[PDB]
Amino acid sequence: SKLIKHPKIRDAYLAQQTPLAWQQITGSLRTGGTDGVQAHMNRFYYGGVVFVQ
Amino acid sequence: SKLIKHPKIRDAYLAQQTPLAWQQITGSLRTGGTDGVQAHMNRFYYGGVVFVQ
Amino acid sequence: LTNSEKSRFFLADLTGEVQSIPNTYGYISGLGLFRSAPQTQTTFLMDLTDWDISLLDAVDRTSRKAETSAPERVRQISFPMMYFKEVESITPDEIQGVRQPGTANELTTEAVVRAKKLMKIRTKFDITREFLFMQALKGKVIDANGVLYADLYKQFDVTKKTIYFDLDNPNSDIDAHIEDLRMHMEDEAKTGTVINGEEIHIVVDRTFFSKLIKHPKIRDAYLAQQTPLAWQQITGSLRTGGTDGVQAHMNRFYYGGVVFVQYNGKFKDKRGKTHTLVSIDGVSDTNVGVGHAFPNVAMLGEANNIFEVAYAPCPKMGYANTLGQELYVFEYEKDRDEGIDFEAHSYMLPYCTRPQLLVDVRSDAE
Amino acid sequence: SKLIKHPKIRDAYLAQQTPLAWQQITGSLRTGGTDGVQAHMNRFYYGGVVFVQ
Amino acid sequence: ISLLDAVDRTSRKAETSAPERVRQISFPMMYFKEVESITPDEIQGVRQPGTA
Amino acid sequence: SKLIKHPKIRDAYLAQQTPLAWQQITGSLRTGGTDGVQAHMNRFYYGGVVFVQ
Amino acid sequence: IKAKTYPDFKEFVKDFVANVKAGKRYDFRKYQEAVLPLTYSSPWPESDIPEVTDFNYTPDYTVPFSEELLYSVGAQMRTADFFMDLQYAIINGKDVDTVYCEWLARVKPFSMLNAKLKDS
Repeated sequence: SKLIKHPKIRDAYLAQQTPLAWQQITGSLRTGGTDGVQAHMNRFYYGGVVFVQ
Repeated sequence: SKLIKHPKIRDAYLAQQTPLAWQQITGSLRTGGTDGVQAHMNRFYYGGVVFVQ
Repeated sequence: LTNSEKSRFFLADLTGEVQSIPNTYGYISGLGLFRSAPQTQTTFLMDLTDWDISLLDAVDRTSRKAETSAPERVRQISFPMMYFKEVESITPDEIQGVRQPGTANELTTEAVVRAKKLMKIRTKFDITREFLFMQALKGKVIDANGVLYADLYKQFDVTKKTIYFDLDNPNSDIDAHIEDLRMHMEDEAKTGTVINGEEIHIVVDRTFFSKLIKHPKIRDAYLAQQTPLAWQQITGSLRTGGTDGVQAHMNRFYYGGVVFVQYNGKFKDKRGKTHTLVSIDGVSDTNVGVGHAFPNVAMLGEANNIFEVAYAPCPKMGYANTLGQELYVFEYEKDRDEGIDFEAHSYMLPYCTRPQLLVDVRSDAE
Repeated sequence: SKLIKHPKIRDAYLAQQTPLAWQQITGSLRTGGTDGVQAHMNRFYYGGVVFVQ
Repeated sequence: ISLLDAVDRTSRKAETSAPERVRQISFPMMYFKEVESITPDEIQGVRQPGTA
Repeated sequence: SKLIKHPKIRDAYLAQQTPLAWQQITGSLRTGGTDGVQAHMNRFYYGGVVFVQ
Repeated sequence: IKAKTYPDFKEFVKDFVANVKAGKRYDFRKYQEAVLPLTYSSPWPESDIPEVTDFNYTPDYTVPFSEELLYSVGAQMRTADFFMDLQYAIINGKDVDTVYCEWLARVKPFSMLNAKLKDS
């Protein structure tokens, strides 16, 4: 939560007109299946690395 | 009414150039859905969820 | 695969062995800047000629009949070179009764000892070549023991230029510093030809690269841009390409016709002092970025390489007045069957003929 | 150098999106010309006129 | 590994290199044990939930 | 001069991604002419009309 | 500062420094996009900017560039950072004489806003 809403990433993506306009949509893009609880796990792409909740 | 004009959602949709953003910023929000009185039922997409009035 | 433990009468398990190998950097050596110039003598000479004087014709009166003239200058210089004598020997005492690491009851052999020893000698000999190439790029060829062998900005009567970027202050004009860096290498080449000035290499470290990409002007210039390059440099990896030998991809940045490349090479001497490749002598301060800029092969042409390395022979029979080689490896057997002796020689020295084209960039202000 | 970074010009060119004139902001200004010693001379386009250094 | 210092050509002097290091370690492991029992007292006269 | 520099007109034409807006804001405002002395007279497009100097 | 009470940026910043000189402080760098309208001729602010109480802002540079300039002419910085630096100049003793917004085109994340400062 503290990372996805940081001002350095937020404006960087509300300025990039690329299909990663999942800034308006959902982070639950994951291949969740933290099987057992939720179908899709939170996933954030930035700087070539991926943060998984 | 309070949700659709919230500054965060409205300014997130205004900054992106997608036909959906144009549809639910300047266009008609009626979209689809019958009511028995209304011919089209108010709808709004922000995240992975949809709001129906 | 099973051996003792803290008693000789019980058995434990030996899964295997884990090894750690020191990092080796080879970016500058792989750049191919320095071209080989094998020699047959221990020293060589050069001629330095400079007309360097055109001046403006002052007007005079037709009836007076008066006028001007112009002189000429020619000089000469010389060059010594460096020598290295890596030696090492093997004996039967390294095979008798010593078990191989990672195994239970298998004795080591002579072949593996010789192979690893020779490999260590070769890599130890290549890392010094890389260090000397970097030192020559810095403009001063200094031995790892701090012994000066070629002060190229005195042998050549020029002065090194340092460009202060001042990346801490947002009000600093990065475009002005880049333009100054580009213009100096055009106005100071004095090769008599036309200079592009934007083909230069730029090699920086962590501090300079981070402070450069952090700048508000640089970030703003790309944030409001819908080019895929802007998307990659603001959001994407920024580790585009390259290989310094330790990391799969070196990080590069584009802000026009120049490219900032972050190289972080470190070496140690016998005394344990770390010889970082991208550094400026004297300024042993953190939080200050240091970078080096130098021309590439395409700037001045291949009809004027500035960088080259001279190799000379070794003081052995049959190796007099012959072309030099990168490495001379000799093998000798001890008398009465007591082991094997090795040797490794190299008579080498890299140098740059226009050291004024080697400039430094700093993240601090003047 | 003073003309390049003037607010009336730099801001207008930064706001000007998809013009192929990102070169004047991000790219090199050495876009043509040559004196005796320099391969490409600085030049800038604004207001229908060209400023050459 | 270490860098090489330059040496005089006609003195014939040189630098050797030093040898490697070998060590050893060990590892213990955990043990997990769980027990269970079944008694007729859990079956006699007990209604299966969801049925009458 | 007063018309082309009005905050309404300039702010409206700045938030545009059309070639016309790019020409009017950062470009030659001298399309069309021969006023006798001028090779190209000033003209400005705002609505369905044009203003010629 | 209630939403859309000033019809343009020129009259918005004339009262923004008035409140700051009066002891009121603002900080909206985390929700900047939700309070800044688009185009400087739009009513300001887009949404009401709340007063902060914990205003502690120590910049990493000299906020007063010269004795009569907040930034060097042509310096680009985050729009929210402009207001934090403008407040810093007023706190330290510099009075605002004019805010440069006449020919600017962008208001959101990065803008070339500058101010002329004065003594006392």
